[PDB]
Amino acid sequence: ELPIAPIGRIIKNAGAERVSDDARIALAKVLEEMGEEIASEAVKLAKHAGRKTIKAEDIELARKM
Amino acid sequence: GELPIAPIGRIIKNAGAERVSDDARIALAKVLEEMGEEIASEAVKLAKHAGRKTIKAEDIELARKMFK
Repeated sequence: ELPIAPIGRIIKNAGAERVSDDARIALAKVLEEMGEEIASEAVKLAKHAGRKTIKAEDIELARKM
Repeated sequence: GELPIAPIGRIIKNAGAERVSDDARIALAKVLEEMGEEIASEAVKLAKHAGRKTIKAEDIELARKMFK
């Protein structure tokens, strides 16, 4: 998912003067893919640690990939 | 920030999480927004040097390589 209107606002917040629709669609896809990969790693960290609930520390460690 | 939290908690559940803390949802939204801003900042520089003010998909797809 990720809805594309908030993604276009992220690009504006970085200073973009004009934003094409395809740039919004592309950045939504990139952030979904990264989100999925970080989440996947975080579920495994948790399981390797012996845990069912995903915590912030799981996300923070997974992000360093 | 700009990202809504509901879709981000669904990303974690759909990755296999049994349970997700609220702090974890917020952490993941903050990480993705920051990564998004850094990619977009670089995309803006790529477009300016191509002589454009409009950000294109190709600018995002090149800038994302900063995180490979």
